Amino acid sequence: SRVKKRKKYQKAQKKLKSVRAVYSGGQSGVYEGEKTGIKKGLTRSVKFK
Amino acid sequence: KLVHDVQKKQHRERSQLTSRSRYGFLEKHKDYVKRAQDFHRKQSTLKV
Amino acid sequence: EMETMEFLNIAQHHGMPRVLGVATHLDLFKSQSTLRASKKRLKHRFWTEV
Amino acid sequence: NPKAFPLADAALTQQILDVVQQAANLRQLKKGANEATKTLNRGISEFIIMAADCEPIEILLHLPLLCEDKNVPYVFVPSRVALGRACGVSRPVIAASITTNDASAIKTQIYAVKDKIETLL
Amino acid sequence: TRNIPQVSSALFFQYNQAIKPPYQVLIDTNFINFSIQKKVDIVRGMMDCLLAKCNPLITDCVMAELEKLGPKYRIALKLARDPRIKRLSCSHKGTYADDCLVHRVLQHKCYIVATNDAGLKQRIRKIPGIPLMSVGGHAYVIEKLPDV
Amino acid sequence: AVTIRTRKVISNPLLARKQFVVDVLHPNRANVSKDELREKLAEVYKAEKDAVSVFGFRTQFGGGK
Amino acid sequence: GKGKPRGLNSARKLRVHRRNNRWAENNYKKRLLGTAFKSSPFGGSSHAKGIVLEKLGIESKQPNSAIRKCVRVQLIKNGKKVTAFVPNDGCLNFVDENDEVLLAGFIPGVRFKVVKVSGVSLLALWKEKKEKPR
Amino acid sequence: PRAPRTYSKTYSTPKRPYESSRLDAELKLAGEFGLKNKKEIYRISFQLSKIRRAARDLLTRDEKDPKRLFEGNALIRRLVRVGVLSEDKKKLDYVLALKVEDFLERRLQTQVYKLGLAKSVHHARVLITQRHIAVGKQIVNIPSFMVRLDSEKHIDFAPTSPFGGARPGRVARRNAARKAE
Amino acid sequence: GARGGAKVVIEPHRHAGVYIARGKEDLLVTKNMAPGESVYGEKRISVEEPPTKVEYRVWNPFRSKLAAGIMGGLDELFIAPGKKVLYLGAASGTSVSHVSDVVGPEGVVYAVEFSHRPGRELISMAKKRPNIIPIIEDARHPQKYRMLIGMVDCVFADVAQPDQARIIALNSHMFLKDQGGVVISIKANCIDSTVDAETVFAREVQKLREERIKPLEQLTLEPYERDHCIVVGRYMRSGL
Amino acid sequence: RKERLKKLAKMEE
Amino acid sequence: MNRKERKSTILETLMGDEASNKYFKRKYNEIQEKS
RNA sequence: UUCGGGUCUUGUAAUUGGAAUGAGUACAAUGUAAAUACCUUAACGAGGAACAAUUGGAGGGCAAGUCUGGUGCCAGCAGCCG
Ligand SMILES: Nc1nc2c(ncn2[C@@H]2O[C@H](COP(=O)(O)OP(=O)(O)OP(=O)(O)O)[C@@H](O)[C@H]2O)c(=O)[nH]1
Ligand SMILES: [Mg+2]
Ligand SMILES: [Mg+2]
Ligand SMILES: [Zn+2]
Repeated sequence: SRVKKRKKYQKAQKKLKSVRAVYSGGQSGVYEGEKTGIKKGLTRSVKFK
Repeated sequence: KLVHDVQKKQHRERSQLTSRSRYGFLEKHKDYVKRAQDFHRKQSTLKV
Repeated sequence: EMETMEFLNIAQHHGMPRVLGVATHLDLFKSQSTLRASKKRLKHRFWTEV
Repeated sequence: NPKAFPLADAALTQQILDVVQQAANLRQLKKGANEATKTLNRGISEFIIMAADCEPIEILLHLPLLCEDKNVPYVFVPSRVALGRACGVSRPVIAASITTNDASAIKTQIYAVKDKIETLL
Repeated sequence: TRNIPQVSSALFFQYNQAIKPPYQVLIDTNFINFSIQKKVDIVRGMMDCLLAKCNPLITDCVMAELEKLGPKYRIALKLARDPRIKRLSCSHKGTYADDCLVHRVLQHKCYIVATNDAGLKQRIRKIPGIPLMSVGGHAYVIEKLPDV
Repeated sequence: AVTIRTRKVISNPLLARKQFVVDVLHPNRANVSKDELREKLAEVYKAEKDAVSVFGFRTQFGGGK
Repeated sequence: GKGKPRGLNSARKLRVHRRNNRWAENNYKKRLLGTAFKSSPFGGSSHAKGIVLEKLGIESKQPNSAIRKCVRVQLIKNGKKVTAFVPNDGCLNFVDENDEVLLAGFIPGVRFKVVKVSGVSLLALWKEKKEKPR
Repeated sequence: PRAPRTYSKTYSTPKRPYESSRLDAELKLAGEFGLKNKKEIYRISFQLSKIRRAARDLLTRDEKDPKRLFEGNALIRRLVRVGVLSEDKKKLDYVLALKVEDFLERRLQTQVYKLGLAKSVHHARVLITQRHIAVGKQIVNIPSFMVRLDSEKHIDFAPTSPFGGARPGRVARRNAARKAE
Repeated sequence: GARGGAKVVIEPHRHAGVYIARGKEDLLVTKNMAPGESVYGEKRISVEEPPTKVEYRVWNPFRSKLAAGIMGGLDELFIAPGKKVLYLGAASGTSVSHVSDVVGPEGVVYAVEFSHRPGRELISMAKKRPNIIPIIEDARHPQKYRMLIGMVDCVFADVAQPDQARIIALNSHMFLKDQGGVVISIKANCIDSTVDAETVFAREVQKLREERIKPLEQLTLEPYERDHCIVVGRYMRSGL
Repeated sequence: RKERLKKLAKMEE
Repeated sequence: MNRKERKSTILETLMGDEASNKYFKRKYNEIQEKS
């Protein structure tokens, strides 16, 4: 059971990256830009009504 | 769920006879529904 | 052994009589711990057939 | 007013040197001004310790500038002979850096000293 | 420009890894009324339910509703004004309280919602990571709080 | 090497003896037999081996004592 | 008042009133007189012994139809005939006429299932972990 | 007959085991601390529930009450000794603020991982169960062992361990013998 | 990634004064007010336009929290060309220089700093940028520099202090226009490490409402930062 | 989507 | 980048990359075979 | 709910290394009234680490296969049987 839950948890950590942005230590090396691109027309801020 | 795994065994499809090899691939039901559907599209448009 | 299990299956299908297990050659065990484990495993396997 | 500022009192110096020794044992310590500088550039420094008796004091005055730009606490201890000894190395150390780790065994002890250094600044 | 709100970083999927003791609870108007009917003290009732210090909160919308209720609910208004209850300012025109509470939990994933309203409880249940407190039977009950 | 120590010594002239707890340190060794412990206790207490009785020895978890 | 005495010395009247009125609950009446198991499926037991009379669905065409899994059973305690379900059409082979079956609670109107045949679990037979003794 | 021996259950099943938030919390906990099953989490939750209920009852009592003083001081001292409660938070109010992770961080598995003797929590569990870890002079093979403040700095490889200065295990010397042959 | 002699396509962002450089990777870019030199060692992009050689600077989201705001998708920024901006917490020209680029020649930035050592680099950078007025003074006492600042369009606060809410309130009441913009960078550890970040973010929003500041949107700054958010509000001095 | 729809047909039914 | 590797256009640099050319040649052939 | 939308080191049905250890077996000692076991411990004891974890539940897919109905090619029931 310990090994089964270890594989379940590491799987969930992968999926969490596809649900929201996660901090992963920050910058490592020279800054090379946004690798997946910048979307000009999309906002992710939570708006107060 | 009272089924055994043996009951859910894969049944394998047969292929064209060697003597009939020059006529091409042996058509099966899943193949037929593709060309049956494609023909009906032409006939419906051709009727209109 | 195979012929012990073969008799039991013949008996199960033609009408089970009273079956009583007798274990022999238990003096050949050298350790008491291994002797008990063999008896337990042997008894419980016998309990599946009878 | 003096260049080496703030300088920790005797009581706080021992508490700081206690954390430095623990971080040395747990591989959470960067020794030397050059290594301390890199931690600031990478933003992995929890705070900086400097020696006020450095000869000359100017060879480590780039560190407070980097810290204040990055909002990293820093403090000066009176002796580099004592700082190097607590760092676990056989030579004097003029600057040391505690590396950031929220999964460390000495997390509570590190934050205790960090809170006091902010009060000092 | 299109807007898609970010998922809160306080959520590990359905688990709110931010809400930890001591708790902050948003009180609904009817929660106080049902609390009086069952003789359940708000601060003690919450401390018994969660075994922790709870910091109850009342918004301007909820306080306005309590005052509009009338003399019949005089007791509920006095309990709402206990100094241990802190107050949250509102910067929206309406005095409707159910929408006010739902917007706050959407903005911040740090509140427990205390309510008995059937309509509001379904709305809160759809929002992930929001524990839901209510008074039922003889004491308070909390649903979506794994630490209990 | 094997170390033998005695503690909580009570002189009991009602039964004409000395009673004590025995600690045996035996690093890198399974344990010490009662016979050899009796020999060494007879040596240290300056008594005949027939006058020494040892019992109730339990090895500590992890070994060595 | 509320229609009941409240005096500090009216405990006898309150007690005697409660004892008389407690017999109005059907649950209390059944519990005290030991008649709570008349409505039980098996007359107070969890399982029933039965005799396999005949298999109603053995001649139906469609496999694993609900009828194919039915068997007629005679309860041995009182002799009344009932219908029981077998887990699947494959398990129907282990059941044959004149065998003892153990029944348990479960085509509406069929409200029992067979759990043991000839003293052996059907699931054990279905999983090939035992042989039915004859 | 001989007098009865006392025993008790060390855990309890939660109120609603099937809540999605509970399952996700248990997933995160078991993964972060390398737990085997939900029963370990239930055990820790049971202990924490007892502690916090005791603190709640004591806080209900009047300050300077003899029972409050005596039992609250005992509870605070125990929690400080086991390392869960800090020295600067010696009040029952902070006892009510405790969480399961505070107790899980004191397990010997977590400490062995954090002190750097193991590369993960699972390597730490394997090291503990294989008799490689000593707390002071004592080999401890129990992963759920709760480390005290004083015991923290005494965790090391055991003298009998191949990693602690003894000879290599069977595998190493078997390989060496075959290589020499 | 974006190496030295690589070629990129420069197009405008949704925000005025902000640009995107396309390629295999994308970069956030602002036009250089002082061409020919970098402020903190960032990469620069040269374009030949009719021919004069215009320059651009790369905005690094890991160094600037405002850039981390742009990447995360902020809806409204009051920092735009032709606006006066009060920048509280201008350690050096790392992020003020980029804000100076966005406001442009016609706008100005009032860069307030307290510590003297970072202040020296702020003053040195401001000489190259005539639109930056460096104010080496404590933001807790806005009265000390009231002579130096006029009325301002937007207040940007990056002060990493426990009582930052008071500082933002004091400066807005004197210098910010009615319906003016407020942009706060909040770091939860600085204000209260004892509680979780979500509790801190909620508390700071409550203090802003107490100060006649209406919040409009909130954004958290992962993956660039941890336990950081930017709150954007409007200063409604008449009523909320 | 096709696999998804065939499952929506189930929950609708 | 080295001076010789630099090119006026983005595409001309992409042709220079040998790893890219090898992948495109392999991927292109597979698609044409399927076509 | 359709309309689609969000996000980025992920996947492998791929190869490969020598370290660890006790279930068990066992000199021995310890233990015991005598034993057995535990705690110790020489020598043995892992790659399918075949030294072969279980018990319930949900959902597919397949044939020159079978049964049933019918506004052709479908639907239903099902499929250890071609
Ligand atoms: N050591 C030991 N020897 C046994 C035991 N039971 C039988 N034997 C020996 O095994 C041998 C066979 O005994 P039998 O009585 O002839 O057994 P059997 O089943 O009749 O053998 P067959 O008739 O030849 O098939 C004899 O030498 C017995 O002494 C036992 O429990 N222990
Ligand atoms: Mg059994
Ligand atoms: Mg050993
Ligand atoms: Zn409101």
